[PDB]
Amino acid sequence: HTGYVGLKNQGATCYMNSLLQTLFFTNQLRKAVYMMPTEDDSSKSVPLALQRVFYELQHSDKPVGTKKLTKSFGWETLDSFMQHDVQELCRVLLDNVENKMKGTCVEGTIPKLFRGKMVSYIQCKEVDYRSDRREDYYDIQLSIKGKKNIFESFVDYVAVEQLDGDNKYDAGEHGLQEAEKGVKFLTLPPVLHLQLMRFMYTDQNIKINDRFEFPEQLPLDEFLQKTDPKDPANYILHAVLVHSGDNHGGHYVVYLNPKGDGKWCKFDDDVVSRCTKEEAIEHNYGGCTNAYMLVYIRESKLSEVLQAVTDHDIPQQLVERLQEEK
Amino acid sequence: MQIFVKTLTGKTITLEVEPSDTIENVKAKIQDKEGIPPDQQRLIFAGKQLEDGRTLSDYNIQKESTLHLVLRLRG
Repeated sequence: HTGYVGLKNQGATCYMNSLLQTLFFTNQLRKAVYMMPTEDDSSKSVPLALQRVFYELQHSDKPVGTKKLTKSFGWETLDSFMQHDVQELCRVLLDNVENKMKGTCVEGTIPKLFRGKMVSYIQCKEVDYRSDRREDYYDIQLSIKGKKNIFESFVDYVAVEQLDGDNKYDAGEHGLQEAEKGVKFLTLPPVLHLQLMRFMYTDQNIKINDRFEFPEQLPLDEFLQKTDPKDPANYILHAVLVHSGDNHGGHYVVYLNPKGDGKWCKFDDDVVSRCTKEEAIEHNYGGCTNAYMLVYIRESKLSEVLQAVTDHDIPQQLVERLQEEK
Repeated sequence: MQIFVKTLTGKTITLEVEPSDTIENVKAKIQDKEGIPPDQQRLIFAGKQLEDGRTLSDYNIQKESTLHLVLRLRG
C-alpha cells in the first residue's frame, strides 16, 4: 500500500521504531551501517542488530521485529515495556554506533551527517575582557514556550543574554563581572536534529502542548557567523517525530517524506500509511499530540543523503550472515 | 571552574564545578540553583548525554563549557 514496511511494537518500543525508521531513511547512514564489519558475536553487536533491522525494513513485506536489537543493548524482556524518550535513545544509539565505526571504512560518517559547531562569545560590560568557546553539537535544543514558530525560536537561541547577579561571568583577574553572552552557529550539519523543549517543571514534569509552527523549508543563514554564498543554509523538512500523551507516558509515531519529494507517510509501529503534508506538518503544530523532534536535511545535500539504496549497497558476506541465521 | 548550563527555558546559568565532580554532583548542583530534581535531569554535551558515574574531566568539560539540560517525554 505504501511501499514501506512498519516495525513491530514489542510492547513499549514505539520510541525505538520511530527512531529506527528515522535513521533507516537517512539513506547515507544506512549505507554506512551495512558496510560496518560484523564478521562480531551474534546478538551482542548493536551494529549487527542495526544491519539486521535495516536489511529487513528494506526487504520484508511484513512488519519487522527488533528483539535482537534490544538484546544487543543488554536488555531483558521487561525493558521492552518501559516507555522512553526518543531523543535520549538517539543520543545513546548514535554515540554507540559512532564509536563502533572508528577504525573502519566508514569512520566519521555520523559526525559528517549530524555534527555541527557552535560558538559562544562572552563580553564583559564594565571591563575589557572577552572570551570564546566553540563546541560541537549533534542536535539542537530549541525553546518553545512563548515562541510562535521555529524561526522565532532560533532568534531567541542566538539572542544576547546578560550574565548578571548569581550568573555573573568568572572573568579571570577581574573576578566575577557582569557580561553579555551570545551564541551563533559556525556550521550546520547536513542532517539537522531539532529537539523541541516541550517540557517545563506542583513539583512535576509537565509537557508543553502549546502551538509551535515549523516550516517545510527552513532558511538558517541568519543564524550563522559567516554565510557561504555558495551553499546557502537552506533546509528541507524530512521527519516529524510526534509524541502523544504526557511526561509520564504516551505514544510515538514519526512522519517522513523518505525521498524528500513531499510525498509523506505515517509510521505508527506496524502500520505505515500515506498522509498529506497538512497531516504531517500543520496537524502536528500542537495547541496531547505534537512534534517533539524535527529532522531537516540541508537542500545542497539532499541528493547525497537520500541517495537510493539497493542490494548492491548490502555486502554479500552480510546477506549470507543474515539469511544463514535460523 | 565556571561552566554554563542552558536551562529548560533556554536561559544560561553559571555553575560552579570542579573537574573531579561526578555527573550526579553536577545534577545536584543544578538542583541547588534551578530546582530540577536530579532524577529528571538529562545533560547534553557535544552530542553525548553525560552519564551518572563519569566525571566532567572524562568529557574534557572545562571552563566556559555549555551543558544543555532536558527532561523526558516518554512513550
